[PDB]
Amino acid sequence: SKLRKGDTVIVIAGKDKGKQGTVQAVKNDRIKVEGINIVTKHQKPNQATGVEGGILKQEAFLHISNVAILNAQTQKADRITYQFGEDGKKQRVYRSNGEVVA
Amino acid sequence: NNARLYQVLRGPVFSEKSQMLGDSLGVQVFKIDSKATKLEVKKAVELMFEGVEVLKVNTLNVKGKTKRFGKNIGRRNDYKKAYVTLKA
Amino acid sequence: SRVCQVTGKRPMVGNNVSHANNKTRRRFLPNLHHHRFWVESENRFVRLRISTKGMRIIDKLGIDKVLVDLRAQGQK
Amino acid sequence: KISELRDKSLEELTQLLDEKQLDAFRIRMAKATGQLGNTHEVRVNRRAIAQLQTLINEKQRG
Amino acid sequence: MKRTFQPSVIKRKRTHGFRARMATKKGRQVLARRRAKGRHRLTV
RNA sequence: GAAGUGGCAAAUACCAUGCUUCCAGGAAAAGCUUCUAAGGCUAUAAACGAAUCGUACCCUAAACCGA
RNA sequence: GUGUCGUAAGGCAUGCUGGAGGUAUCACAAGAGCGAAUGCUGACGUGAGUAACGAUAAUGCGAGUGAAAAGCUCGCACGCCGGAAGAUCAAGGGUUCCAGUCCAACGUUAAUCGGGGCUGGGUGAGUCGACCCCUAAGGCGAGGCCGAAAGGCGUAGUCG
RNA sequence: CCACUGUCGUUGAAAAGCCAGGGGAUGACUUGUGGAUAGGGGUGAAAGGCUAAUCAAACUCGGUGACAGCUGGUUCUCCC
RNA sequence: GCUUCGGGGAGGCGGCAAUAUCCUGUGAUCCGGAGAUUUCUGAAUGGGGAAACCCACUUACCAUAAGGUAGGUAUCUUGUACAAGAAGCGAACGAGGGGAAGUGAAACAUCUCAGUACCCUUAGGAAAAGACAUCAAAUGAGAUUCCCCAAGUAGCGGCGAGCGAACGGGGAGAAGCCGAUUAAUGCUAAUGUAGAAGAACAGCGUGGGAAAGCUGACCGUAGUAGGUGAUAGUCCUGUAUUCGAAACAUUAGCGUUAACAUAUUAAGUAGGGCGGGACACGAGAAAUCCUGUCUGAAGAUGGGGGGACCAUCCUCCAAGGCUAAAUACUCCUGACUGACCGAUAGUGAACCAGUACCGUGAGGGAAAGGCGAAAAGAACCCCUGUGAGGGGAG
Repeated sequence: SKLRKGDTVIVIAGKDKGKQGTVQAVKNDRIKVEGINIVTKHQKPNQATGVEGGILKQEAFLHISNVAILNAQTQKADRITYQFGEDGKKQRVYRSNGEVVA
Repeated sequence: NNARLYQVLRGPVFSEKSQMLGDSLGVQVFKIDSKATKLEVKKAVELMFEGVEVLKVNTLNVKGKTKRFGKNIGRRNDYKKAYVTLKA
Repeated sequence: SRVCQVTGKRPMVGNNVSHANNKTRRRFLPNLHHHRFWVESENRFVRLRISTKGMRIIDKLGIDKVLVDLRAQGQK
Repeated sequence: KISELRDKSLEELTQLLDEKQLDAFRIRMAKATGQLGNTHEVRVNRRAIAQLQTLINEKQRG
Repeated sequence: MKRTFQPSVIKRKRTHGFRARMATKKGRQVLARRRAKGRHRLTV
């Protein structure tokens, strides 16, 4: 839940360790990041729908603990904490530095 | 009441018997509410298709078929259908 | 049932005991009888299914004192 | 949706509920005959009827 | 040859059915026992 | 675009819940017709109705009772 | 599997398989050791490719379809029932009814066929039956009677 | 509706049948539907018959893990 | 699934099980409190009935046709033809009314089993009991209940098999009263029912993948948690720690209200005869308690008990009612645990199980878990009947 759709993350575990990307989908404990963890799907063709078929290369879900949010300044893997702004706003901040943005 | 006649007619029947009856004797076949009487079917049809007059309502209950799926034995809903004759 | 109205005497359980000490379940029944009691204060006879112990109680206490207790206790 | 329904009179809530039941019948006929592409109007209409009956009960109770 | 079952719905529902069970203290104990075991079929 | 009416035979079905006999002496209650008790009805029609449930199919059987 | 070690129960090492756990030592506790109990459960043998394929009313052939036809469809012929092996129900069953489609399993063989799979369809009543009104046997039974309790009986009635 | 004889069948087509014969067939008959009688109880033109393929005491559950001076079985090793 | 009050913050329209149309920062899905709706059957309650159906009567209103909306209509009990209750279901534990046999006695009848199983009635969070007409016999104690002893003792017993105390001691808990009752209502405090934050790891080699190896760091009121592609205090969820409630529940304290109760010292009673039962105690020399039957006092100058009975002495006042705790239990809720099992085990049931199946019925009653880290679940080609099955490819 600490990583949302749209934020850039760094892969810290698995075959695609060290690659960056934008989060496409977050399930309960699994995350999908564009450009990383790409599988080959043998899509069986069908006329009922508009998809042609063939051999496809699509990104697969991986465990959410294998990715970390990417620090926008230090360009390194970082953790996420929360800040209770007295103005009444709960924003994610980076654990290392601590700035509001993402 | 008028809020009961809206729920009487559940949908037209589209089959060869239906099409033949509509072509030849001009009768409408409807799926109707399982608790609906012939008088309510008359009132519902005349209310919801303005400009038509019902001559006769013939109704029947048809039992749902036992259709299995996977490891289960289910069955379809029962339903009631009406044959409605109209003043041509 | 076979219960005295005024005393609550009901069948009691026990044993038939033989000379060889064989024991068989038995009952002891109340000495219940149907009796019409004259009530002066109501100018009427009231018929009660009563034991003889209850009849002696009516002798000693009076029919009114027992009838009021029956009515308080219930069935009347 | 419920915002522009809570400030409606009892009479016009009844009059709108009747129209919604008529619309439910029309949706049923169109879905049975195949003239209902967006197949979520039936769900939304049924939920709106439930809302209208809830509000009618509230306004008839208090 | 003639066999033992020889079915009849009126007889079945009148000797074993829900109302015949409910009409006696011991039939209600039958039903309570069936419910405690959790049977999907209470009565014939 | 045709015919379609005569003879004869003939049920265990119908007349007949009859008739005749016998002793072993042959349901009940309602509908119905009348009479009143306490306290609308009969003819004439005219218009309009008669709800609900079953109805498929097997049934001397491959579908019921016999695994 | 192999080698090796111990009097034995057994130990150790290692090839292959396997793919995520194991356990020295000394104590401690046991659901602690299986060939038998006509033991229990599952699997799989022998018998054996043996008996049988369920009324001895009976089939032949030509076409068609099909991957394939003795069995399906059509045709010709033949045979059987015909107080039924024909027809209408009730009871009971519950979709087995009809069409299209499929043949794995089911059908004691094959199956293109089917009461099999799948997907659609099909049952229309004032007069037929039920419901309904009435009651039989027999139930239940305001009150009532009886009975340790539970209950048993029974009147008016109410069902059947 | 029965069940006298025989053959067959006896891992049956069938947990009582088939075939050829046999008996009653207006009666103390046969049969449909509903109802009543319930276990030391019922019912029995009486065979201890029958009471759901169960009967000199039904079935199910419980007492219950009945008891069994009886039969069976009783599992690693070595030393005295 | 509708409304609302809170929480929460980016996904979501429950599972097999996806697809489609879509919803969602104008805050969805989701979680918690409250409310609305809540078909029919079933105590089923308007009458009936083969449960999920048939048939009604009536009041008010609406419609004008053959109906609709909102109600009322069971029975029994208690109150003045009217109001309030009850009913049925459901674990064990309590109290009560009835009450076996198998078995043991190496047979069997007394006896045992056992006041058990079972049937039946009926409560409460417990119940029952309970304040001396009790024990004791010591220098006396001081209600009831439960535990450890006393003690397998004293006894009972075809003196067999067996059964089996009490006094008193050490403890738990303690309480005595004359309403120690029930049910609402309002304040006060606390709790519960959603939540929030929550530290600290990099490099190198191996490897499909690192959490394991080597080197060097850091947090710790957080280091033996579950996961993550192999074994993680520093990757995630967490943990230590610190914390939130609009609403409703519950617990306690105070106040008020309304229902019931509020004895005044106890006669058909104590005692007795007969027949039984209970007492460890089987009639026994049998006290004591209960009572079916038949009787029947004294009544404080009196009466009960102290194990036949009498005297003396001691003790206590029945025939009015109540009373917390310590004790019993688990259908269940929360937390936590296990030298408990790990798919023939553990529940019968890890899985669509009280199911399939068997039985008229009561009832009996199974089998059946695991691809992979991720479906990346094998596009396409070939043989085949567009089948199965396979071989390539991936």
